[PDB]
Amino acid sequence: EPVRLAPEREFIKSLMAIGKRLATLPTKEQKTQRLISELSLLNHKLPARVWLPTAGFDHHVVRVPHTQAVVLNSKDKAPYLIYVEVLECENFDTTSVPARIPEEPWQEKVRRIREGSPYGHLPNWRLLSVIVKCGDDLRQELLAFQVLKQLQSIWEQERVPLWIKPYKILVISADSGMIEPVVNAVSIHQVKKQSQLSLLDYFLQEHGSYTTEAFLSAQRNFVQSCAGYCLVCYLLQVKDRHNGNILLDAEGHIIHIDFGFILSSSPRNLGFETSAFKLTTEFVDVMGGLDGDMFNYYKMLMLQGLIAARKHMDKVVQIVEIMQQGSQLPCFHGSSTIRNLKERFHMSMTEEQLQLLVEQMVDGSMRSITTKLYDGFQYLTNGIM
Ligand SMILES: [Mg+2]
Repeated sequence: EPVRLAPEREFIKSLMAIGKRLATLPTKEQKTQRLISELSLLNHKLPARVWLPTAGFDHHVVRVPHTQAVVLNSKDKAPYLIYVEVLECENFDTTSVPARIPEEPWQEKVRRIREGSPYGHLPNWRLLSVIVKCGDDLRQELLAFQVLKQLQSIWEQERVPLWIKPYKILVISADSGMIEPVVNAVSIHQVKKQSQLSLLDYFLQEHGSYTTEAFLSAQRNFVQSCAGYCLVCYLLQVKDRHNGNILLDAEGHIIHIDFGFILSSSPRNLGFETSAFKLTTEFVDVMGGLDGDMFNYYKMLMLQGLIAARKHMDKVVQIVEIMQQGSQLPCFHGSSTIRNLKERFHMSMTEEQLQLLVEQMVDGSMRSITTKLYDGFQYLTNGIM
């Protein structure tokens, strides 16, 4: 029997249809209750010869634990997060559909679902997640995803140990799609709110003291991820960066999410910023302060990462142009979007000039640091300090 597409279509469309019925309800509480009923229905039809395209490995969907889903706000087109149980197979075109079996860290959720699930005992059992957004255009997020993948490939090609975490995007319709969330990480906001610690203090408690391998490793990951996302934010002009859309994983990396405002997305800021990526006192303290080795490493990585990116600029630029041809999104605004993008690769600069540029940009990213208001007055008065 050949792989049929109608089952998959109807599966994807059922997840979308569920959102339309959620949209009829005013409050999260009510949407949540509705969602539980909806997912129960879904399981009548499972297991089936259907898949989550975001898995990136062959598998069949066996179960959607109806109690574990989450509505994410009270908006008219409110997204919802589902957990989806699958059984991995090697060969999908030749594997038959699994037989049915009768009836807050990620790690905890994986544990509780596995124990409640009739399939949880299977060695090929895997839990995936998706956020279904049945009334949002994700083509900009998809563009970002594509650019991030390309930069990752570039940095690997050029042996630059920058670290980012692209997260998978599916564009369904013009104003609908799905996202695989980054699961093994919590927002900085929440890390701070719960622990009531500074990031430095959190690392010292969570990983270890200054002389521990664990601290040094976490610090390295933080620096490598900060540098990666600094270049991402600059090249793509990602806006709206706050502690709610920066996550921290258990290894010490940061992960930026929600690339809503990118490139020429309105509104433009009026504060002469090079980037919306800002390097706070808290961040710098993690890196051992302004004259730390790890801060110097951060600036070296930014230089090498930018050297690498411009060496392969066309690969990045093509992705953007293809998207711009294919559709007219908010992030585009005629020829200038591409022009401005190309200029941010600084093709005309020598490496000495790039290094001076990186010092300037890094200094720029720290403008909001309180010390900077204190010790900047030589630029605003005839005093030399
Ligand atoms: Mg002066």
